[PDB]
Amino acid sequence: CGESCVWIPCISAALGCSCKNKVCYRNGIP
Repeated sequence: CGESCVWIPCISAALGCSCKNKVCYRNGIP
């Protein structure tokens, strides 16, 4: 969906997708 969220959390990929394991993916898609 986006990318890592180590330093900061995501925005667009926060609601739809989700930040998990230093990645702002929808648990399957970048």
